[PDB]
Amino acid sequence: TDIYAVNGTEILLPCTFSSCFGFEDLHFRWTYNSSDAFKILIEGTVKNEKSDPKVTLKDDDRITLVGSMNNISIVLRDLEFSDTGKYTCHVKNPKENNLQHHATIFLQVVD
Amino acid sequence: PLRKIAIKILVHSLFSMLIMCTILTNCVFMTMSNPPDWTKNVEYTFTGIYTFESLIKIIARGFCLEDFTFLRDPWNWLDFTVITFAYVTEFVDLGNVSALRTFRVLRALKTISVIPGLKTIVGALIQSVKKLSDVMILTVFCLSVFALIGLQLFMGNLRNKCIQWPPFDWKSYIQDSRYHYFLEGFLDALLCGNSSDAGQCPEGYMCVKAGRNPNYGYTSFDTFSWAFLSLFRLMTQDFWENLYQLTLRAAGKTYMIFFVLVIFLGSFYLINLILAVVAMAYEEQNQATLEEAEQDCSPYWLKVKHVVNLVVMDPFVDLAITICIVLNTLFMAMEHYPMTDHFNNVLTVGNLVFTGIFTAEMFLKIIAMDPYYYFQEGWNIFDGFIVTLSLVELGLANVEGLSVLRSFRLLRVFKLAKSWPTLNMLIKIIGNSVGALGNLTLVLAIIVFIFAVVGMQLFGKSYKDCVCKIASDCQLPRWHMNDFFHSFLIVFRVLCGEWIETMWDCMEVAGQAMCLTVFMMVMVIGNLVVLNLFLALLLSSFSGKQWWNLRRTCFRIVEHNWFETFIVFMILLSSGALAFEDIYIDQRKTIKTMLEYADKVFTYIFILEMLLKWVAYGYQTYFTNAWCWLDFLIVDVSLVSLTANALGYSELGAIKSLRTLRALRPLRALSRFEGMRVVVNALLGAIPSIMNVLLVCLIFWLIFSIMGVNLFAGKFYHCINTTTGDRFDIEDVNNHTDCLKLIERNETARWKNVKVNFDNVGFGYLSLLQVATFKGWMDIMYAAVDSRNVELQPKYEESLYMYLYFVIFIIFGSFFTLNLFIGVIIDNFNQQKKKFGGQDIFMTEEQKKYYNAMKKLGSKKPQKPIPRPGNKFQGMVFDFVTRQVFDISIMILICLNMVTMMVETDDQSEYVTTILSRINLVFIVLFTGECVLKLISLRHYYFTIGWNIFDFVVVILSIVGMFLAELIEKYFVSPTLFRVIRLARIGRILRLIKGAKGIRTLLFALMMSLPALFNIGLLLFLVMFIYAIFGMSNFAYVKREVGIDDMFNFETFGNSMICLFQITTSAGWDGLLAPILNSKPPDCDPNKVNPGSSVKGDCGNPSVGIFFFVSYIIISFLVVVNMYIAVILENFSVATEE
Ligand SMILES: COCC(CCO[C@H]1CC[C@@]2(C)C(=CC[C@H]3[C@@H]4C[C@@H]5O[C@]6(CC[C@@H](C)CO6)[C@@H](C)[C@@H]5[C@@]4(C)CC[C@@H]32)C1)COC
Ligand SMILES: *[C@@H]1O[C@H](CO)[C@@H](O)[C@H](O)[C@H]1NC(C)=O
Ligand SMILES: *[C@@H]1O[C@H](CO)[C@@H](O)[C@H](O)[C@H]1NC(C)=O
Ligand SMILES: *[C@@H]1O[C@H](CO)[C@@H](O)[C@H](O)[C@H]1NC(C)=O
Ligand SMILES: *[C@@H]1O[C@H](CO)[C@@H](O)[C@H](O)[C@H]1NC(C)=O
Repeated sequence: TDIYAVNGTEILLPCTFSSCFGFEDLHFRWTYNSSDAFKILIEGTVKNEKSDPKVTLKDDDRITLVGSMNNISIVLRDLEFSDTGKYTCHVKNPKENNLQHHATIFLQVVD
Repeated sequence: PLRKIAIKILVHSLFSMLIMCTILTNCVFMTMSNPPDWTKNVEYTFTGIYTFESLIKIIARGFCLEDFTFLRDPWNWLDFTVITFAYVTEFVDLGNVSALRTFRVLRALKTISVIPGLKTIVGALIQSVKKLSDVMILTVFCLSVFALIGLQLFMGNLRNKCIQWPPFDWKSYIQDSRYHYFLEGFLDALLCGNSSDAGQCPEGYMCVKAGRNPNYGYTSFDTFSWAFLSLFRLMTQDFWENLYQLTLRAAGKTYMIFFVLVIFLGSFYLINLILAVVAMAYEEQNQATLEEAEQDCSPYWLKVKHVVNLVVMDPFVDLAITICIVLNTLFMAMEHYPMTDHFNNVLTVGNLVFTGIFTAEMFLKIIAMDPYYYFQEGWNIFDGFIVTLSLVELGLANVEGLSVLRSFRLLRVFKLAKSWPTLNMLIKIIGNSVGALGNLTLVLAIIVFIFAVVGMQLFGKSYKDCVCKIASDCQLPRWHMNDFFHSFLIVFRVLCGEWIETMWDCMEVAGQAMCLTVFMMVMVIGNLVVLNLFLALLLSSFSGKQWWNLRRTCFRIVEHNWFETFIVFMILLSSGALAFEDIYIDQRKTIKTMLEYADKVFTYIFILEMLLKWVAYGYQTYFTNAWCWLDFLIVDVSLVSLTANALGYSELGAIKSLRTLRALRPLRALSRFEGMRVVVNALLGAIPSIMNVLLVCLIFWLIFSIMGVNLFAGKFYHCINTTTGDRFDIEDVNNHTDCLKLIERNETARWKNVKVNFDNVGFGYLSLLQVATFKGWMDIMYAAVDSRNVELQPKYEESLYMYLYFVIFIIFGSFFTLNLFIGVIIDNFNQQKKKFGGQDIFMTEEQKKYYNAMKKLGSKKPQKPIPRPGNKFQGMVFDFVTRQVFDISIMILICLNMVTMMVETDDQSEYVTTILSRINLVFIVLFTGECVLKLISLRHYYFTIGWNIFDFVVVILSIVGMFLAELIEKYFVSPTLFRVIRLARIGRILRLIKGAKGIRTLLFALMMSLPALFNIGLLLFLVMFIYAIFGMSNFAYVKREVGIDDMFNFETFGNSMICLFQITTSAGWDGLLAPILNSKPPDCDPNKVNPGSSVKGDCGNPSVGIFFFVSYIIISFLVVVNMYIAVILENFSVATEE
C-alpha cells in the first residue's frame, strides 16, 4: 500500500512471512525502485524457522532489521525526499522452488 | 400510496422471478476462485438488491410502526442473517486476514426459498431422517464395541516397523525414518512383525515398534478415537483393503478372523438396516401422500404425396429400418485403434450409406403426414434431430477435439424402444429423472453446488498455501479444492464412496476438526439425498429271473443310508486333497505320493458309484436329471485324463491343461446338501429375467464403449524411462517419432500402453466395469484426462474436462441401470414368492421348522416369575434390590465401566495403568456383589430368563480373567495370549442390550436372518474354494507387481483364500488383475527356473485371468445381492408384523 513519512524521521517497512511447516535456507531481498533508479537495499538468509536472519548485503547504513515473528521488516532512518519510491520485499525458498513477492509499498516522504 | 404500493409488488410473480434470477446469477458469480475488481461492485449491486427485497418485506409486514417486522418464517431468519452479515462486514474491519468469507455462500441457500416446490422436499427429507434414531444408536454401539476390541488386540501394532542396524543409545535410533525400510517409493514405512504368519523382513532388519503411524499418522488402533475412525472406514468399505493388509502384515494372518467378523457384521448388517429403515420411511411416506390425495404448389404436392403415402405403412419397411439400425450399431462397433485403410474405407462407406438411406427414408416419409402435421409423435422429432445433426456434421470436417459429433449418430439405437419394451422402461426412468422427480434432483444439484463451494471457500487457500505437506514436487495433487471444478469432483467422489484418501489430504493441510466436520456432513447429507432419489425413482416406476433280481439289490444299495453318506464323505475327502497342492508339494515326498494314490482311488470309486447308479436307475431315469448329468460330466473329464495318462499321451498341449479340470470336483457336494441346492434352484429360477435385463444393460454399455473408443483408444500410450517409472514430459518428448528417436539412440524410454483401455469394444467393456464398480477408475481417468491426441505424448491434465464423460457414465450406466435392475428384481421376486404360495426361500425343509419355533419365541413375555424369599432379612433385601432404581443404577454403572474402558491407550505410564487396573478391579468387585446379592433375593432359581444367565457367565469370565493375570507372571507366558484373554471383560459391555428395548428387536431380526444366510454362506464358501484351487493352479507363479506380494498371493491355500475373501466385496481386484494381464517381455520373463517346481514362466495368460476375475465378480455380485435380499425381506416382515 502507501505510506507517508516526514523528512528526517524514520519509518518501519513491514514484511512478515509464515510457513505452514517451516523452512530451510530461506533467502530474502528488499529492493527500491524509482523512475530512474533500482537498488538492492538489504539481503540475507534464514537457516530455519528457529533461526534469526543473517544479513549478507546492506547497501545503506540507515537501514536496520527490526528483529523477531517470521519477520524481516526494516527500519529506514534519517529520511530524505529522495527516499520516496517503491519498496518491495522478496522471499525465496529454493527447496520449495518458491518465490513470493510481497505487495510493493509506496513510501512518500513529505515536508 | 405508502403501504399500498409495497404490498402489491410483493405478491406478484414478476418480483419473485427477479429475485430468482438474481439468486442464480450470484450463484454463478460465487463460483469463481479470485473474483476480479468489477465483480466487487457486482457484489455491491447484489447486496443492494437483497436490501431492497428485505426492505419491501419489512415495509409489507411492519408498515406504519407495528411493533415488529417479518419474523416467523425460518427462511426469513436466513435472509436476515445473510443481509446482517453483509452490512456488518461492509463496516471497515472484521478481522482483516479474513475467515468469514465462507458465510457468504448462505445467499446461495436462498434458492430453496423461492424455487416453487422445494420447501416440501426438504421438509420431507427431514421426516425420513427422523426414523433413523434407533439404527444410529445401534451402529454407534457396535462401532464402539468393535473399536474397543480392535484397540485391545492391535494396541500399537500398526506402528510396527522394520529397523536396520547402525554402522547408552536408544529412543533416538528408532525414529528419523532413515533406518527404516521403504519398499521402492511407497512413503509409508513397510510394516513387519515378530510372529510367524506375519510380515517378514529382509536381511538385517529387525522388528521394533517405533514411529508415527500408517498414512500420515491418522491410522492406528490406539487412542480409542482413532479406532473409531478406522472401524468407521471399515463400515463403509472405503479403501478397507489397505487396513486389512496393513493389519495382517503386522499382527499376523490369523487375525483375518476379526476382519471377516467386522466386515460381515458392520459393513453388511448396519448398511442393510440403514437402507431398510430409510426405505420403510419412504414407502409409508408415499402411501400417506396417496391416501391424502384419495379423499399449383399445394394441389400437385398432395397429388405427389398420394402415392408415396400409400407405400410406407403396409410392408416390412420400418422393420428394415430396425435391421438397418442394428447393422449400423455393429458397423460403428467394429471400430478400434490400429485399422488398415482397407478397413477404414469399409467403415466410412458403410457410415455414409447408412446416413444416406436414413435421411432418404426421412425425406420420403416426411411427406405422408404433412410437416407440422408430422412433428407430433415425439419419436419423429427425435428421428429428425438425429438425421439433421448427421447431415450437418457430415460436411464440416473441422472440429478439432470436438469430433464428438461422430457419436451423435449413436443415439438412433434408441429407436428400438418402439418394439423393445425394457429399453422403453429404461427411457421412462431416465426421463422421469427430470420429470416428476425434477425438483428432487434439483435439490440434489443445489446441495452438490453448496458443498463444492463451501469446501472451496473453507479449504481452498490452504491447498495452495501448504502444498509441500501433501506432495513430492510441491504441486497440487490430482484431487483438491483450489477451484470449483476439482472441488465438485471431490464431492462427487465422496458421493461415490471414496471419502477417506482425500480426507487425509484435507486434514493434513487444514486442521483435523474442520475437515472431519465438513467431510462427515458431506458424506451423510449427500448420501442421504442420493439414497432418497434412488428410492424415489424406484418406488414410483413399478408402483429276467436274475436280471430283475440284481436291479433290486443294487437299488437297495444306492438308496441305503450308509451309501450316500459314504459317498459324500469321499467327495469331501477328495475335495480336501486338492488344497495340499501348494508350491511346497514337490518338497514333501511323503504326502505327494499318497495324494497321487488317492487321486486314482477316488477316480475308481467315483466310477464305481456312477456304474451302480446306471445299473440301478436305467439310462432314462438317469439322463433326465440335471444333477446326475453334472456328476457324469466330471467323471467323464476324469476318465479322459486317466486314459491319457494310461495309454501314453502323458504330457501334451491339452492333457497338461486337463489336470486343472480337477478343480471342478468340489461341485459334487451341491446335490448332497440341501443348503446349496436350494440356493442354486433359487438362482436358476430367476436367471432368465436377469438375462433379459442384461441385454439392455449390455447395449447401453455398448453405447458408452463406442463413445470411449471414439474419444480414446489411441491416446493412452506413453513413454516412460524404465529406471523409475516416470512420465516423459512434453518438453523432452512430444510424440511417437521423438520416442523412437530416443530408443534408436540407445536410451531407456518405454512406449507403453495402459493395458486397461478403450482400444477395442472388448477392452471398453472391461474399463467400464472397473469404472462402474469404483475399483480401478483412478488410473483409467488419469490416462483419459491427459489424453492429448492419438500417437501424441499425453500431457498432465490437458484434456481436463473429459472427467465429465466418466461422470455422465457413472450417472447413466451405473445409477439408472442399477435402478432398473433392482426394479425388475423386485418384480420377478414378487411373482416368484406369489407362485410358491408359501414363503421364505433360501431355507431347507428342516430349517423352516426351526424358524417357525423362533417366531413364537420372539412374541411373548414373562409374568410374575418371583414368588418371594419367604420371611427373613432376605425379604427386605429382595424389597431393596428388585426395584427399578437398582436396575437403572447397574446400567449407569456399566456405562461408567465402558467409559473407564475407553481410556486405555498404547504407551501409557505405569501410574495410569495401575489406577486403571485398580478401578477395573473395583468394578469387577461391584458387579460380583451385584450378582451374589441377587442370588440371595431370588434364591430358588435365579435362572429363568437368559439375561441373568448371561450376567452369570460374564461375571465368571471376568473372575477367571483376573484370577490368571497373576498366572502370566509365574507360569506359562504369552503376551499375545494375554491380549486375547483380557478381552473377556468386554462381555460386561454387552449387558447394555438388556434395557434398550428396540435394539434387541434388530438383533432378533439378525437371529432370524442367520439360518437363511448360512446356506448362502456355504455356497459362497464353495465357490471361493473352487476359485481358490483355480488360482492356485494357474496364478500361483505370476510376477509380484502392485497387487500381488509376499503376503497376499496365490501360492498356497491360505493366501489364496485371504485374497479371494478380499475380492468377494469386489475390493482391490484391479490390482490383482494388474500382474496377470502381463503377457510377454519386456514385462515378464517367460523362461524362469523359479525354484520348487518344474513349471516355468513368471506370469499368467490374460484371457484366463480376465475370465476368472470377471466371472467371480459377477457370481459374487449375484450371491451377495441375494444375501442383501434375504436380510431385507426379513427386515420388512418384522416391522410390518409389529
Ligand atoms: C413393492 O413391494 C415389494 C415390497 C418390498 C419392496 O421394497 C424395496 C425397497 C428397496 C430395497 C430396500 C428393497 C429390496 C432390495 C434393496 C437393495 C439390495 C441392493 O443391495 C445393494 C448393496 C450391494 C450392492 C452390490 C448393490 O446392491 C443396494 C444398492 C441395493 C438395495 C439396498 C437398494 C434398496 C432395495 C425393498 C415387499 O413387501 C413385503
Ligand atoms: C520383537 O522381538 C524383538 C527381539 O526378538 C524384541 O526386541 C522386540 O521388542 C519385539 N517386538 C514386538 C512388537 O514384539
Ligand atoms: C529416467 O529417470 C532416471 C532417474 O529417475 C534418469 O536418470 C533418467 O535420465 C531418466 N530417463 C531419461 C531418458 O532421461
Ligand atoms: C512430433 O513432434 C515434432 C516436434 O517438432 C515434429 O517435428 C514431428 O513432425 C511430430 N511428429 C508427429 C508424427 O506428430
Ligand atoms: C545400440 O544398440 C545396438 C543393439 O543393441 C548396438 O548394435 C549399437 O552398437 C548400440 N549403439 C549405437 C550407438 O547404436
